[PDB]
Order: sequence, then structure tokens, then C-alpha cells
Amino acid sequence: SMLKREDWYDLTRTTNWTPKYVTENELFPEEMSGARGISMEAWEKYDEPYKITYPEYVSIQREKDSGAYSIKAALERDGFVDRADPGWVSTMQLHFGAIALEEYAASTAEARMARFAKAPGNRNMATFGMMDENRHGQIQLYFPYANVKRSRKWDWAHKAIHTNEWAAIAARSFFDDMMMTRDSVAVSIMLTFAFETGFCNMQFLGLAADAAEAGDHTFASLISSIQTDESRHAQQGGPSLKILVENGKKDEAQQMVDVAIWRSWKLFSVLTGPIMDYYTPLESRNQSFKEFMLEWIVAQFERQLLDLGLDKPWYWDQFMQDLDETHHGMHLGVWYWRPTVWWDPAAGVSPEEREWLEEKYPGWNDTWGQCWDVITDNLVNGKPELTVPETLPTICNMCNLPIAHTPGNKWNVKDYQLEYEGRLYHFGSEADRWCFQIDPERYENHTNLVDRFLKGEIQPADLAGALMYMSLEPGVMGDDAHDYEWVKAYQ
Amino acid sequence: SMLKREDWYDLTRTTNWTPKYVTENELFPEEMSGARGISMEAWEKYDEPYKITYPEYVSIQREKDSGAYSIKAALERDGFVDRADPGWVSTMQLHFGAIALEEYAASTAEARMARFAKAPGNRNMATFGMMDENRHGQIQLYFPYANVKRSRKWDWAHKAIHTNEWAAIAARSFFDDMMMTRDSVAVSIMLTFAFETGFCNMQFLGLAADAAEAGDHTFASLISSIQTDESRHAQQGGPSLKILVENGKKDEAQQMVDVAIWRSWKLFSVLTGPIMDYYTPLESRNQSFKEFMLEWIVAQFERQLLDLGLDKPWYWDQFMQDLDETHHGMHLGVWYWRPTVWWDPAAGVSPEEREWLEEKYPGWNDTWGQCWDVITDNLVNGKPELTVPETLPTICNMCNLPIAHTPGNKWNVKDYQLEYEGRLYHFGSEADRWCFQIDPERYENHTNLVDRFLKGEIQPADLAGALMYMSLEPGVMGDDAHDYEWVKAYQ
Amino acid sequence: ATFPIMSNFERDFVIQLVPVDTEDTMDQVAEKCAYHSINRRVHPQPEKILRVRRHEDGTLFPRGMIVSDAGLRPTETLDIIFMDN
Amino acid sequence: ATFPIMSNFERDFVIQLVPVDTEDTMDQVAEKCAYHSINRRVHPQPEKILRVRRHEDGTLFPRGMIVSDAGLRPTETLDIIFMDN
Amino acid sequence: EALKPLKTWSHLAGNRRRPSEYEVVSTNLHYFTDNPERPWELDSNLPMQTWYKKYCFDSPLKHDDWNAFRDPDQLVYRTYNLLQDGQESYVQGLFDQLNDRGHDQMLTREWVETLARFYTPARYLFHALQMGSVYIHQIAPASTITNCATYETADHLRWLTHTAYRTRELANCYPDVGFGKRERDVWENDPAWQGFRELIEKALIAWDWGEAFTAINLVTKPAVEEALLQQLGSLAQSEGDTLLGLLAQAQKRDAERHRRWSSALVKMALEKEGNREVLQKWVAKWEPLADKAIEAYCSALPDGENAIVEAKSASRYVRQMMGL
Amino acid sequence: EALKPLKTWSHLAGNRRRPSEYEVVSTNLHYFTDNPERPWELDSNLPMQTWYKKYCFDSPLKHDDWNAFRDPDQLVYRTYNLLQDGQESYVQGLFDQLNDRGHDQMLTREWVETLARFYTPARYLFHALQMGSVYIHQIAPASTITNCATYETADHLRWLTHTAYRTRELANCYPDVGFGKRERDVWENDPAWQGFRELIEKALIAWDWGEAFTAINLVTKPAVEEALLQQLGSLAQSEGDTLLGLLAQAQKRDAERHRRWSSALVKMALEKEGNREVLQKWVAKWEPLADKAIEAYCSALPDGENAIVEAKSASRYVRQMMGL
Ligand SMILES: [Fe+3]
Ligand SMILES: [Fe+3]
Ligand SMILES: [Fe+3]
Ligand SMILES: [Fe+3]
Ligand SMILES: [O-]
Ligand SMILES: [O-]
Repeated sequence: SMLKREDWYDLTRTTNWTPKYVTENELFPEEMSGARGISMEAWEKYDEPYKITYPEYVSIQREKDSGAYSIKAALERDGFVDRADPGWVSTMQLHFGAIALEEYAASTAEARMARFAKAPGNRNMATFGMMDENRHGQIQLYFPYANVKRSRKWDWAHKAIHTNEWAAIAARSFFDDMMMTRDSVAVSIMLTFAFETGFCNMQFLGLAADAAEAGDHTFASLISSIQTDESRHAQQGGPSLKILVENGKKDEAQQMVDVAIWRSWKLFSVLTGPIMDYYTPLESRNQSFKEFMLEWIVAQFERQLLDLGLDKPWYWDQFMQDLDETHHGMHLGVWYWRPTVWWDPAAGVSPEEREWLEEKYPGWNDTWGQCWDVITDNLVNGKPELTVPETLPTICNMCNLPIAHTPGNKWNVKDYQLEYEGRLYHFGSEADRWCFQIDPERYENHTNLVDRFLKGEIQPADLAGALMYMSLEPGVMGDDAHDYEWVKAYQ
Repeated sequence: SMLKREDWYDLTRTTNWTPKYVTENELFPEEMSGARGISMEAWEKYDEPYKITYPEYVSIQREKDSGAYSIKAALERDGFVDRADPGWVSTMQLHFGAIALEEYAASTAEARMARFAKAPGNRNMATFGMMDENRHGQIQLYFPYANVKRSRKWDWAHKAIHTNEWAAIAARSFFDDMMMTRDSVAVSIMLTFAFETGFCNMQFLGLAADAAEAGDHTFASLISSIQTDESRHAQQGGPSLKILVENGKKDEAQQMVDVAIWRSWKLFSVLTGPIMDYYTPLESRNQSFKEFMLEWIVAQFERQLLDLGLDKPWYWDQFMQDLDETHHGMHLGVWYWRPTVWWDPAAGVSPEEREWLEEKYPGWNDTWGQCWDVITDNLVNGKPELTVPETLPTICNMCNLPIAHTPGNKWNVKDYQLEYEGRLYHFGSEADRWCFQIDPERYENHTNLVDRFLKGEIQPADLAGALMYMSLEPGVMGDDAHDYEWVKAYQ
Repeated sequence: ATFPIMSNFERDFVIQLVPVDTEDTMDQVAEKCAYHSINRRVHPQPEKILRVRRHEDGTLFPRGMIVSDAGLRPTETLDIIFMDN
Repeated sequence: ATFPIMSNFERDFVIQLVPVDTEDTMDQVAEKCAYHSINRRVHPQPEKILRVRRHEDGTLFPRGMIVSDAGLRPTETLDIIFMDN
Repeated sequence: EALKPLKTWSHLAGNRRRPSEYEVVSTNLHYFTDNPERPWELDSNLPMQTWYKKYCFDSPLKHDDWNAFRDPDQLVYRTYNLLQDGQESYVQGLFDQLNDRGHDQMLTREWVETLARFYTPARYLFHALQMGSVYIHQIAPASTITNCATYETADHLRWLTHTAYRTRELANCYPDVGFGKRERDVWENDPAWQGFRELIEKALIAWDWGEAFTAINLVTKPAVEEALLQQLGSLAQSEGDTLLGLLAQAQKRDAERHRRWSSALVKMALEKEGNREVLQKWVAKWEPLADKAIEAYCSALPDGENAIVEAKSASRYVRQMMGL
Repeated sequence: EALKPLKTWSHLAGNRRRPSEYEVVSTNLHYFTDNPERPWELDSNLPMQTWYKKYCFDSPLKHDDWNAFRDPDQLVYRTYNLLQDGQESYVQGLFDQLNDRGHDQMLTREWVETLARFYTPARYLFHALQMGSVYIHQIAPASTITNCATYETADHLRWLTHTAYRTRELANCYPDVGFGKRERDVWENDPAWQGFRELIEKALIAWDWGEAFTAINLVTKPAVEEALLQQLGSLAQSEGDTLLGLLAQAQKRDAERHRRWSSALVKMALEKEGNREVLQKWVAKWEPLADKAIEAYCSALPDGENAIVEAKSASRYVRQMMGL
């Protein structure tokens, strides 16, 4: 016979002891552990709510792979990819380049907690964490690798994060701040709680429904398998937060949550928002990015935050409002700067699409619509050259995304500038500036792409030079996803 | 460390012994074993060419199921079935009803060999055989069961072989003669060699390519998984044939092969031929049923038969010729008698289709084409009632299929009748009649549907009565697969 | 008087079961067969006469012979063929 | 004489980097900005005058002031706005 | 009315409970029971027609609805390979690892000799059960009864397989013993085997389905299991053979499952008056060969008489618990 | 020219051999090694920037191309769970079946006492290796080096897991012993452990990647494996503990794989003059704690002095074979 899990589980995490041959601080350096003057004894109240042991893990996870890898082999000759909507293909190319290596990087972020947490329970969970993102990174390399021979852009699933292409830098700037360069307790809050629990879990659900709705099985199955792994490790920040609140530290914990949520949101507004509202074809649009945010992300945050004993972040109302705006900015920047990404962006402003946009966002045609009016006239009039750029946008110094916002009859583009030790910095929002201010030493001497341009680091110091510097060449450089087909609606 | 398979494999089949407490003939009754006066010693030269042992089997087969069952769960919400070509749906409905239970029945046919073969090697192979068809029958029930709620016709995957619907009787009449009611050595020749090796193995390959070509993954994966199981048991008749030839019995073995191949072919001409040439849409037609027969079935037979030391069956030239004809007959009968099957047959005689038919079969429009000319005129002229029947076709007394053949300017329909002990029998071909003649006691008092009709066993003795007797009702009764859409081409 | 036969109608593709009467002439046998073949799958040939022939050995019955006199086995197969006469 | 600024063009959606000259008047700053905005994403307004304003505190420079005299930080953000005058 | 689409298969409709995977792929599948007067779609006087009329339909063991039988373990092919691939990893793990550790080398010369006599030659008795269970498959009156016999037969092949494999490992380690060459003469001529061999040779021509169930399922198997698995196995362990002690306990898991379904079958038979008496006569006719089988084998073992008393009582126990 | 589609990933192009699954999902993946002067996309003076400049880039253990490293076993996540789900079926099979057979009940009072002292408290040393191997993961210079440390860390969690589980089975069977309550005081205060505990506590703050590899990979692990698996394991078997004899041999499979990749790593380091000397100094600084660890533990065992001599020589053997 076999024991019941609950009878021996506790022994798997009864692993703390009192060092003798080295000191506690030596073995758990504050800069790696972030124990924050709360004692080993007090970190032991840490109780993961979802439990799993080694044999359960290797057995359930052997089954998940068998499934996903068999679905993939079975659909491979069919080539769904050669006849997918080109906005879908693009969604895949963007996802693979932005995330595959950052998934892999998250195994180190998990390893940080696995070695340096003072919660025995956190260390073991993070071991499984560390395994999970080993899987995510490898399966997200193995999948896109199917498509290398169809287009160099698929090589970006591996290369992106090795380049200085601006989107890759916005990715690293996020990931590194959240999970690579923070102490263990911080990583548990800022990554597993704010980003993973806060955003990934739902995002991957929506993303899996869309693959299916697009007719892309392989991908639906991949995403939705990865998604079933999430909460096993995502749950880790929860108990950390209880512990900080119950000891002196509600404000340290608040402040970390505040920063991680904004940072997340900004990434999400360029990586996800454009996709929902412009790339997925009209007849598949199930809800708007703003709808999706309100229903599946934002209320889960207030629920979580109330249960933890924390407050809504000071920037909450602004954030609500920005659901109307930011991602429309980021889409327009990405489309407009399209030879600077490695995917083909989709304009998504055919008349039917503009109607949809107008009911999801009263005011759209009056604001966002004008810029697209002008882009459209030009295209109809055989002047395509006024629809690609000749300069750089200003890049925010915190999110590394362009500082953009409401155009047209409600013009409202603002720059939250700051002079700090003889340098001028630019911020796309009030919250982005405040992330720098509460912790200037963490960001001072970082330079965004524009900074580098201005500084002399990009040579030749023109657009062709910046292309080479970002590792982009013809064949990889983005262009209009439908090749300007939506333009015939206007003639 | 672990041994190598080849080092101990022989011991798994060193299981013959000399009975003492009962006699050899008691323990191996001739009527079940068919040892045919060849000694236990001589049956021991039996050497399966593909070997497998229990742990290899349960391990490779656990993987095949994991795959197939995961593909199925992953594609289920997508409902490919609700939007498949209705000729494809029909192909599925026919396959499931004709075969699911006959697969299951083949596990007993395998069990026959497993208990009663004198070849130790055959008994163990047949154990795995017996396992294989346990799988085939169960997975072919579990799959179609997905679709019960969409149409009663899917209930036929279970019910068909429990009814007296004429196609079900043609199925049992085949299966029982080949594998349920023969001695062990016979089953090994007639089922595993002639039908499985001869026809299934290739058929399932073609069928799997077609599922894929139709956009039906689930089914492609199901069929092509089952197909990877085939040759493990199909190989069993091969070594039996060597043994019979090397002892006195080339003619007993010949005669069994002859009978099984004809019987197979007839089944295949109604179950497969119509499907290839009329149900699968034109643009998916990869080759003709005759092409497929010549390349993938017929030459494999001459190769096999030459290697075994056997001859081409006396009926070979006729058989070649009939590749031009029979399945066109069976399709026309099934379409014409369509409320007597449980699937919706596809007419497949749109103009484009008739052109295709004409190049695959010079002479088609002149022969087969006329009948369809008349059916078509009637349909164009609003007289649909002259395109369904008012009587029964004559049924062949061996294959239980209608006696049909070349119409039009090459009229050639023949009936190979035989008077035997005061009864008149009907045969669809010279070979069908000869199957009865070489072994009249095996078939005498069987009665085909017409016989039953004529005899008083069907009451009321009219068409509505025959419908009830065949267990068919509105909702199950076949009609035109495209609902007469191909008729608008003619107005 | 009711008597089953198997109709092999000229230019059709399939033998069918046709109940005739023992009193029927060949001409009335031919009419009962045509009903299951002419205008379903064979084209009328109105400058032609439907003759009845025994399938097995090719014996031609006169238009006017009745079934009783024909020496047929129940269920015997019959060619229904297009002739002048 | 080459001097970088950040152009926030009225009714555009995005601040852009624009190299001006230290010798340029506001009017010539405004012309260099418009090049990246008028007829790409903003509609000409020819009954209007492009004025240059400091973004941070809303100071309006005269059409005629040159960049050298403006007291600007490299990379300073500037509203380019539609006025009469 | 067109016939409405159904919730499950027609023969299962209105059940209260949604049918399990198990019900869905296992029930009401034999068709030869349609027409008792003509089971196969051929001439009704073929030998095979006769064989099934006599040995399946005229069985004295009777029930109005044999299709109502349900395997208490609910095995289907898919869950059968999940289960046995687990147990096979365990058993192939024991093989690999004890080999690594030189376990065959640690056994004494006396014990090796005992393996050649009492263990090896089981390849015959376990193949004979395989033939025995596979005969039950092809004559039982319902597909749910056939399937238990399907999976059981695959087990008995399993136990032959283990034995085939260790016999090679034993021949490589003691090439002078004849492991692998001599089992057939032992099985044929050794008095310790002649009891079993007689029991099983006679059971193998019991053609009546209910009699085959009883002879193999109820009488021969508990006797083979108590003698070869329980008694040789704990003697094995007591002599230092840790591998065989564990292997046999591993096989006894299969055997216990064969008993769970046999027991269900008998519970179901006892729903019709007459059946208990029918089974009891069958048990009385066969049990004395089982007695002899246990006596001739266990008594040639160490502590023989006591192995005799415990095999006898533990196999009777199997039937006593079904109410026989 | 538009850039042409490639045959494999750009960093693998023109290799002769089609890249394996392994190469495809494991190579060239760390990006913090892009810019040694600023590894992370933030301010270059953050503590974490410092930590990696110092402990990864200024390691004295040097190679021009650490991304060329290849795990001789080529584990990826998918084939890691295939392998360990096999071994876990085997080990959970042993647990289940020996429990069934009352094996814990057959051990002597003396032996039980020995398990409380020499076996139980390993939950600490094996969690400490888990922390040790997981530190190697997050500082190694290449993703192919990190991944070996990934899978190795999951093993060390595995061995903690086994021990957590048996310790419960032991506490249920001998509730008076303190199994489960006392391990922390033994690990903390028992002289037999203080050698190991010192060895590992000091190894856990060796921050330099090459020094962590060596201290954990080359010196602490063969010493822990020879003492706790080889020596306690064959003492176990000799005392009747068949379960622990087999469990430990089961874990030693993991450990041997950790040695295969460690050995590959060192083969690769020795391609640059200086590295052998660098590794040898590291070995000389740490080995005397290993000596002490083996001495304090093995000498408190039966036949102590001999267990000391064999653990010592078999762990030195591990390094001698890599050429150190
Ligand atoms: Fe992940
Ligand atoms: Fe994650
Ligand atoms: Fe099959
Ligand atoms: Fe088969
Ligand atoms: O994840
Ligand atoms: O098969």
C-alpha cells in the first residue's frame, strides 16, 4: 500500500536548519533573499495553496508533453501555417520572438527563489517552477522551429532577444527588472503574483481560444497545455505577500505590486492589445481588448488585492481610462514603424473594422481615425512613402515603448519629463516616471535606443544604420500583413 | 542490465508438450485446429517474421492510445463534423457501421488461433492479435460515439451488425465465412493473409490520407494509428502457407487463398470502390479505385503469391477486367436503393465528375452514363419518384450483394445460376458460384434477403415491411448526400 | 397464379425481382418488367418489341406463350430484350 | 548648430525626435517638425500658423526667436501647435 | 417522425447514469447470440454452428441477460495498458537492477537446483492457462464476459514472458544446469508436476463455456496461484531469492484481479435458482484434481506438508467467499 | 537580396549533421552573456549586475565558447520526464509492494535505530544539494551547462522526496522512535553529521560559478553519494533492509548521470591551458572537508574504518578519471 499525500507532504519542506559553520546572512545574502529582517521562523508560516510532489509532477507532465507533441506531429503535413490568415501568422511570429527566451530565462528567476528563499515551501515550489519554464522555453522553441524553411522571420523565435531591435529591448527591460535582477521574495511578488497570476494565466486562455477560432490546432494545444502549468508556480507570490503584511511591511509589498502591475500592463498594451483589436479578423472578435481587460484581469486584481489586505494602486483610475487609448497608440506606432519589427503588422482599419472600433470605443473615428484617414488617402493616392517614417519616435525611459496617446479632436499626448543629475529623461505616463523616481539607482545609466542614437552609438547615424544595429534586414523587416488589400475598399 | 530480445525470445514460444492425460486430437480437435495430418513437430518450424514481447507491446501501445485519444480531445470542440463535405460524413457513417463490431469479432477469430494452433509461435502472435482487435473494436466505438447527438445514423456504429439490413448481412456473410467459422490454420490464411495483409493494410493507408485531404484530423489519426497495428497480426498466414506447401498441401492452401481473395474483393467493391470514385470530392481524387487496386493491391498479391510458391487464382483475368465494372454497379445499386442503407449516398455524376470518370474509364458515359442519364432527366423533370425503387434487386447467394454489371451499349449483366437439391440459387459472378460449389454444405440452407422475402419471412411482404425487417426508419434511411445539389448543373 | 421471376432488362445494370402471373403472356411479363426499368434507368425504344428469353440457355419464348406453359423454375432469370417482332 | 528636440505635433499621436539647428527660428523649427507629421498623420491647416511652445511649462516662443536664445535642454520636448498668428 | 438523435447508444438509452467509457466500448457486442438457432451468417449445420449451439447456448449455466455483466475493475484496452505498463516498469526495473547487483550469483547451489525443478518449468503451466483463458474468451455468451477473459489471457502471457526471460538469465548464470533445455522433460516426467499437468490437460477440453470458466477460473487457477505464486514465492524469499519473492507477489496482483471478476460472475449467476447447484457440481468434479495437483507439487517442496495444508485452504477460501 | 529562409536556426547553420531536438531547444539561450559590461537591461551598477560580472564573467575557469557544451546524455524536459517516470514507477512499485509484504515490520530494533541516525536526517543534506545544484543553474555561463544543473536539481528533490516519504512510513511503523521529529537535532548536533554539514554549509556560499561546480559537483557529491548511497546502502542490504538497499541503488543511477555531465564539463575545460591547475586548486581547497565528512559519518557506522577507506577511494576515483 501507499501513503496519502497529506500524511507526509510536510516532511518534503521541513528543510530549514540553523547554520553553524557560516552565518545566516552569509548563506542567505539579503540582496538575493530579501528576507527583510523577518526571521527564518516567520518565513516558515509560508503555505503554498496548490501542492504537488515529485512523482505526481513527472507523471502528469510526461502526459502533457505526450499529448502536445503528438498533436503537433499529426497536423504537421497539413501545413495550416501556409494558409492561415496573415494576421494570425504574424501573431505567432510576435509571440515566439518576444517570449520563448524570456520563458527560459524565468527558470533562473525560479532558481533564484529555489536557492535563496527562506520559506522551505517556496524553495520546493520554485524547483517545480524552474522545471516548468524549462519546458516552456524548450517547447516554444521546438514548435516554431517547424517553420524555419518558410521564412527567416521564424528564426527570430531564437534570435529576437539576442538583438537590439526596440521591441526586444522593451521585453528585456521588463523581464530583467521583474525577475532577473530582484531578490527572491521580490521575484515571488513581482513575477509570480503580479505578472503571472495577474496577466499570463488569462492571456494564455484567451490566446488558446483564438488559436482554435483561427483554425490553428497545433498552436491552441501548445498554448493551452502551457497554460495548465501556470498556477502551480504562479501561486508563489500570494503567501509571500501575507507574510510581509503580517510583519511590519504592507508598504514595501504595496510598492512592489504597484510597480510590477504598471510595468506588466505597459508590455501587455503593445504585445496583446494590438493583436486583439486589429490583427484577429473581425468575425472572430469575441470581445475588445478593453472588454477583456475589465472582465478577466482588472477585477481579479481588486479581488486578489482585497483578500491580501492590500490597496488598489494609486494609478488605478488613470489605468482604467488608458484602456481606451494606449494600445491604439502602440498599434499605430508598430504599424507605422513596421520595418522595425520582425513580424508583418495588420493595419485593421477597413470600413467594417472601423465600425467595430467605433462601437467598442465611442470617439475612435474622431481621434485615432484621422491619422488613419491620412495614411489611407496617401495609399489610395499612390504615395506609400508617407506611410513609413524618416525619424525615430521618442522612447519612454522606463517601458522603452514610444510615448504615444490620443490624436485628432481630443489631442492629448503628454511627456512626463524629468531632469536627474544633468540628464533629461522622457516618460510615456505618470506611473512610468514614478517607477524611476522611487528607485533612480536601478535605472539611471540605462540608455534607450534614442539615447543611443543621440549619443553616437549607432553608426552610420541614419535609419539604415539603426536597422543594422537592430539586426533587421530585408526579409525580416515588417510590412503590411495583408499587403495593402484593405486599401481597395477605398480604391 | 537487461538481456537482448533475441537472446531469450525463443523461450516465449517453447510451449509445445506431448499430452498424456488426454490425447493430441482431444486437446487439438481438427475442426478447431486444422493441423491437417501435419505433425506437432512440423508446425514448430513456424517462424513469425515480426517479433514482439509483452513489455514492448503494452509500452508501444500505451503510447499509440495516448496520442490518438489526445488528438481526439483537442479537436472535439471544433466540430469538424458539422461542416465536412457530406460525402465524407457518409464515408464515416458507412465505415463505423460496417466494421466496428467485425473488428471486435476478429478478436475471437484471433483467440481461435491462440487456443487451437499447433504452431507455438502462432499462438502467441494471436494473443497479441486478439489484443489488437480488442483495441480496434473499442476505439472505433469510442470515436463515432462523439456524434450520437448529431444524428441517429451514428448509433449504427453499434447497431448495424445487430440488424438484417442487407449490407450488414453482406458484412457478416464475409466475416463469418473468413474468420468465425473456420479452423485455426484456415483463419490464419483466409483472414490474416488474404484479407488483412491483402487489402486492409493498404486500404487503411489510403483511408488515412483521405481523412487528411478532407480536413478530418481526428479520423486520419484514428485510422492511421489502427493501421500501424495491422502487420503485427496480419503476418500470421504467411508461415502457415509455407508449412502447407512444404508438406503435402499446396492445393488445400491454394483453394483457401482463391476463396478468401474473391470474397474480400467483392466486399471491397461495395464498401470502398464507391467511395473512392464518387464520394470523395473531385479535386481530392488522387487516383481511381482501379488505379489504386492495380498499384497497391494486385501486384502485392502476385509478389506474395510467387514468394510463397503459390499460383495466381484461376479467376485473375476476369478479376482484372472487373476493376472496370463492379464497383460502378455497386455504387449505382446503393445510390438507387439508398433508403436501404444507414448513410446518405453521393451520386457523384455532376458534369465535371462525369468527365473524370470518362478518363479513368473509357466507355463510362456510353455504359454506366445512360442509367444516370435517365435518373438525371427525371430529376430535372420533377419526377423524383422514378429514382427510388419499387422492388428488390436479385441478391447473389454467396456475396449477398446485388447481381449487377455493365449497362448501356455494352450491356453485359449475367447470372451464374445453379440448381442444387431442388433449390435455385443466384450468383453475381462465376467465382461466387464456384465458392458454393467447392463446399456446398457450408452454404446450402443460408437464405439471402430475397429468399426470405419470397419465403414468407418478411411481413407485411411489401417494401415498408422489408424496411422494418432491416430495422430502418425515417431519420436513418439513406438519401442523396448533397440533397440533389449536383442536379442544378442540368437545371 | 402469382409467380416470382428475375428480370435482366436489356441495357439496365441489375437483375431485379419481378412477381408475374402464371396466366400472363410474355408480352404481359415484359410489361411488368419494363415498369421497373423503362424511364428509371433505360430509355424507351418505341420502334422495338419487348421479347422474353430464358437467361440460362437463351430460349426465346413467343410473345403469346403464357407463364404456365413456359416450364420455368420459381425465380428463374429472364432476359427482357429489344427486338423488331 | 545641430540640436535634438522632441516634437509633440498637434493632433498627431506620438512625440518624435527632430534634429533642428541652433540658428533656426521657431517658424523653421515648426517647418522641420511638420515634415514628420503634416500629410503623414495630420491634415494641413492652411488658415493656421504653426507656433512653437515649451512642453513642460507651456511657454510660447515668438515665431522669430532662434533656438540658441530659447534656453532649451538637448532633447527638450516641444508642442507644435495651430494658431492664428 | 424522423428518429431523434439519442444521448448515448440506443441499447443504453434511459439509464439514469451517463454511460462510462467502459460501458460505451464493451457492451452488447457479440452478434452470434442474435439467432441461437443459426449463430453465424452461413449454413446452420456447419461444425462451428454446432460447436456454439452445444457449448454456449446449451450450457446448464443460465441467465436471461448475460449482456448485463460488468467487470468490477472496468478494464478497457486503454486502461489495461496504463495499468500493465506501470507494473511492467516496476518488474523490468527489478530485473535490470538486481542483475546490476549480481543477485543471481548470491543464490546457493541447492536453491538453483530448486529453481530448475519448481520454477523454470512453469512456462508450460502458464502457457496452458493462457490457452485456457483464451478459450473462455471465444465461447462466453457476452462481450463483457469475453473481455475479462481477453485481459486475463494477456496476463497469463505476461507470466510466461517473465519466466521465459528469467530462465535465460538463470541459464547464463549457471550454464551447467540445463535451464531452458530441460523444462519439457520436468513438466512431462517429474512427479511433482504430473498433478497439475493432468488437472490442466483435462481442463483444456472442457468445452462448455460455464464449465471452462469453472474449471480454469474457479478451480485450476487458485490452485496454480497458491502453489506457484504464494508457496514457491515465500519459500523463495526465505531462501534469499529476493527477485522471485517479489516477481511472484507482482503476478499475484494480476491473479487477484482475475478473482474479482470471477467472483462478480458467480454473484450474477446466483441470481437464477439452480446455478449454485450447477457450479457446485462442476467444483466437486474438478477439485479432487486440484487437490492432487497441490499435493504432488507442494509435498516435494521443503516443509511440504504445511505448504500442502495452506495452499489447500487458501484456494478453497476463494470459492467459499463467492458463496460456493 | 531578401534574407533566405534557413535550414535550422541561424546560430546552428552549416553543421554537417541536422541538429538534434536537444540542440534545437537547448543551445545559445542565455542572453545576459551578450554584454559582459552590462548583462541586464538596467542600470549597470545594480547589485545583480555586480553579482554576475564577479561570479560568472570573472571566474578563473575560462573558455572562449561555453555555448559549445553538450550534455553527454542530451536531456531535454520531455526526455527527462520519460526517463524519471520510468524510474519512479519502479521506486513507487517497491514502496507499495514491500509495504504490502510487511517489510518495515521485519527489521530489527538495532537497525531501526540506525535508520533514525544514519538515514532519516539525509532530508537535510539532500535538500542542501538541491539548493547547491540550483545555484549552479542560475550562474553558469551557458544554457547547456544550466540545463544539466536544472535536471540534476530535480533529482536532488527526488531523493529528498523518497526520504520524506519513507520517514513517514518509518514513523507509522515505530511511533516511539521520533522519525520525522528528530532529524533536525541529529543533522545539527550529531558528530557523525557535522563533517558533511560543515562541507555543505561552506560549499553553499562559494559564489563563483566554477568554484560552485567544483565544490558541489566534483567534491561534495561524490563524497555524499559514496557515504549515503554506496556505504549505507550495502550495509542496509546486509542488515535485511532490502528496500533501502534498492532505493539507494536506484538514486545512484541519478548520481552517475550527474557525474557523466560533470566529467564532460571538465573534459571541455581542459581544452584551455590553465584550467586543470584552476580546478586542481579548488579540489585541494575542498577535499579535506570531504575527507572529514566521510570520516565523521562512516566511522560511526559498523565496520567504520573500512567504509572510510572505500568511500575515500571511490570518490577520489571520480576525479582521477576526469584527469584531475
Ligand atoms: Fe511559463
Ligand atoms: Fe510561468
Ligand atoms: Fe483490426
Ligand atoms: Fe486486423
Ligand atoms: O508559465
Ligand atoms: O487490424
